[PDB]
Amino acid sequence: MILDTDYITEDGKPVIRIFKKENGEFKIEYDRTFEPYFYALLKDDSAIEEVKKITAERHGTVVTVKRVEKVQKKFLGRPVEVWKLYFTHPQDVPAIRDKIREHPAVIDIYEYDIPFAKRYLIDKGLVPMEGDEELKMLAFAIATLYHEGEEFAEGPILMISYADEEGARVITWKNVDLPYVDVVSTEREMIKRFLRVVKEKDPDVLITYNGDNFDFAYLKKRCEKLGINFALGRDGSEPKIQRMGDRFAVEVKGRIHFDLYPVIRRTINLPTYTLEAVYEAVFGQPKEKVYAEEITTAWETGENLERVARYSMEDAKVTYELGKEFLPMEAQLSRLIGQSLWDVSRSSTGNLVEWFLLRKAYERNELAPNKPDEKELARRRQSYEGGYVKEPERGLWENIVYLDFRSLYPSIIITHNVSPDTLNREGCKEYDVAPQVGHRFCKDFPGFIPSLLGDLLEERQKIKKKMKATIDPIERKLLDYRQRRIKILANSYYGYYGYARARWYCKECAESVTAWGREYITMTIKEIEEKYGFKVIYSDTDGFFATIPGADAETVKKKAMEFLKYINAKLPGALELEYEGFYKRGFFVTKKKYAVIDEEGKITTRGLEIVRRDWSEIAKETQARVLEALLKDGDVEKAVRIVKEVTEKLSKYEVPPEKLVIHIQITRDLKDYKATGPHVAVAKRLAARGVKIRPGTVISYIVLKGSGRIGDRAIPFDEFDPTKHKYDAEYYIENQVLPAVERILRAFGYRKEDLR
DNA sequence: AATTCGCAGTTCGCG
DNA sequence: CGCGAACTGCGAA
Repeated sequence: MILDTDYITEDGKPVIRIFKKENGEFKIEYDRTFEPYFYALLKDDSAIEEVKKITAERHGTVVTVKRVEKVQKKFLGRPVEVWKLYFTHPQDVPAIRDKIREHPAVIDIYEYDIPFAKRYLIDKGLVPMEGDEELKMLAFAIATLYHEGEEFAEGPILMISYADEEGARVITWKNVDLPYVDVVSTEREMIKRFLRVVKEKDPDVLITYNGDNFDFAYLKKRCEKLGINFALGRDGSEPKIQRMGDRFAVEVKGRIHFDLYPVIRRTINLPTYTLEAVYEAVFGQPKEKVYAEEITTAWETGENLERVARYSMEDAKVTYELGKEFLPMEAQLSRLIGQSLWDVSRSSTGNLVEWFLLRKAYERNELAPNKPDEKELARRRQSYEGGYVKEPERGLWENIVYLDFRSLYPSIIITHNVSPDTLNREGCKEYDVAPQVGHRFCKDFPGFIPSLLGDLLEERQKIKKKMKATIDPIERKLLDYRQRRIKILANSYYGYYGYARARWYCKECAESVTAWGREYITMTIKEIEEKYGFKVIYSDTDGFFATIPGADAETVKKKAMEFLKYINAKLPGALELEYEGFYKRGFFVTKKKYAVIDEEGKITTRGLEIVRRDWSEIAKETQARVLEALLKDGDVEKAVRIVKEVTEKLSKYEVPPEKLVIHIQITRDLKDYKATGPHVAVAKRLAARGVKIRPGTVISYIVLKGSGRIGDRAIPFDEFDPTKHKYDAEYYIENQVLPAVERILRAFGYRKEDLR
């Protein structure tokens, strides 16, 4: 099993290192033969003698062009001829590529920005994370001494905790009477002891929660003060810290540093992303939080260090438990994309698709398009029409069926061969013509993207068949993860087409896809209304809710089945309308906001305040309780009673403040805000006392009595003291509870004042 | 750093 | 000095 690749430099030449885990044993394969290269396209071949002579400087060392070779590849499915330019060292290409491009005889250059080690995985057909290998895993966490107004890592680490399959332990340098605490005398001995534990356990994976941006940097700065060689790497090296523009990321060579924080943030939508919140969300059991002020107080008073140790022990143990949950999923993604678990677990959607496409393009001798420069990026910010959204017939409905397309956008890409290499390609026998926008797509041969999509959707079906017949539960679960990653990959091509930073950007493909989608969905609505008597209540992009007014449940279901038989004999290719479910009642609030209840009693809510992080729990919990009264019992008087009780509970100050918190994410540097909302105003108070407010930070505030602007009265919930602070019951009634229930109960005759 | 389509709370500036 | 626009955030698909 391949884990990662990198390269070192020996006597001026690059040496690829392949980190493997084969049959329980860690190994390093070296490859000294791979040469870095990019491609150039010339106005004329004789200019190759001119370009061969171009040189550059790499702080001191003079960079030349090692060797050139003419090659023939396809660019967008068309044959082209370029010059492959080899170099002795990978760091030669950034120092020289701009000089070769700026030549008047060089038209452009291609594949000039592929990192050497990832280039190696692609060119050599290697795939990380394949085969029967258990990785040994170890999670860890630190606890520090914090005082407000000090630099980063001015204060010592107090505890390093770790957990794996054999338990959890805490290393600390005061006496704590707990069986899982090991005591040493100094912070230096504690860090050294933790070095030894990692070197002794020799894990394949190190799991942190936000180690990319706190734990490793803290350890780095302490190890510098204390004079410690921080040698975590299997090759004896120190953690390698790398800037990914805004934040940081940390490699441990020979190991996989699995940081849960970017993984969880990309995988699940939660109101906050504290370790305690993530654990309760994934596992359903509470984790108590101990705050920095308590940790410092306990350390300097020496009182209640047991509580700090237990908190530290639990940090590692839930971090390990979350590692076990999410690592296999990310391993399959790494195996699917063809890049390291380290890389993919920190990659956006667009980067993931692109690395997939670069490997597939290599295997088909397709020269890759370039990322856009500034001129081209500007040109690319024209938008296009999206999915169809019917304005709903607002209110309460009985006996609803939801009908929709099985994978509308990938079905359109497959069926109509929507690809930039088929777009308006002249001289074919057969084309499909996108409605409204007019783009022609050749059908004589499968496009690059359509072919990959077809392969993907077919592999997913073989896996599902293989899961149902396989007898090995670990194989079945890995298979499950792989077909899930494939579904997500396949559903990413559409958005990638319209992504201006994409190498394979194609506004025409993307707007063709949505145009075909609007055609298919609206023709279907028209047919079910005019030929089958249905009333279509609401519809968004690829599906719609419908009923027969005044028909019983079993009529609606059967007439829907018949319509499906009718419409699917008219839908071309892979387009298929499916019976997704029957809902006994549904309430449609606005476009993109509704709730339905199925015959079993389960309620599904979309877009409503219930699903949002920036609404208080008391609002959400109250709206949810209203929706049960209506959907489940059809009981409007109960719904009104529920809201009357809640506004009174707030008015007499008996709602717990924990249900009053509002969560809003900071989305940028704070000086780039043109207008200061309440959450920006709280984040400015906090940042003015040394707390870091990078983008992605979730402000958790509560609104206090007094008045003026909401921002003048907002404080972090951590700062809320129920003996010097009174929350604004009028704000939570007039601006939170009633605004979420009013748009629903307006359908029965109630106004906000009948609800107080 | 996937897309467009959409709702709504806060704040501020203007007749 | 109420109101609309602007900014802002987070949803659906």
